Amino acid sequence: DLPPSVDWRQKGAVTGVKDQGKCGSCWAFSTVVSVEGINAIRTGSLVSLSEQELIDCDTADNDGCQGGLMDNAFEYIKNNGGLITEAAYPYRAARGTCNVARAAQNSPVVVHIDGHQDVPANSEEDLARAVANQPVSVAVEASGKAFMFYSEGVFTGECGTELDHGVAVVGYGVAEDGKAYWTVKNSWGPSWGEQGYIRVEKDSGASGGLCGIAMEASYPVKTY
Repeated sequence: DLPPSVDWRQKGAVTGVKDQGKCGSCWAFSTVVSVEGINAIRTGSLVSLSEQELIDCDTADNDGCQGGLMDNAFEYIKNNGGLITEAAYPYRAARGTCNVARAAQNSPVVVHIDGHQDVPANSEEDLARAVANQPVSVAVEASGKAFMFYSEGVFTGECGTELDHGVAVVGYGVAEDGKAYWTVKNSWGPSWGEQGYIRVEKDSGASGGLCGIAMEASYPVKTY
């Protein structure tokens, strides 16, 4: 049965909040949250990974600062020997030549994944049980005024489903007023929302989840 509450931050499986800056690299940050998460859960070691590697090297279908998809990124990580650490390949907020090879010369630490799994489309229920096991990458509509200027509390709307931003759900719970919510780690810096996080109403009336949060969710698989 599903736990009534989940917070991977408290379990040491979530790194600090970052700021993607002007670069449209939300997809890379979302991907990293999920990979950092499953690696911590499987090894007990929380390591900060390189969103920059995805931006520079995962170029087959993803398009650097112009956008991308988390599932395409998971595939890249699976087929290209994992993801290197942040320290080895720091974020530049701009796309540059893929240089992880020489970067790994002096900094070899990487995290591997076996692949990824998609949460059945529009299922907040399936999303809940995926979250109960690990952080999950999701897409939402974040261009709306309400979302953009959110500061605190359980975000109830207003927002549609014009998916344009990739983030990650690191947990879920119920507010004191009885409202269920998803704990979403954003990449707009720690001064936005609740220390960089936004609690999006969970199990709302919206078929695919508020802001379309359950429309295109996926997570990485890792075992050993």
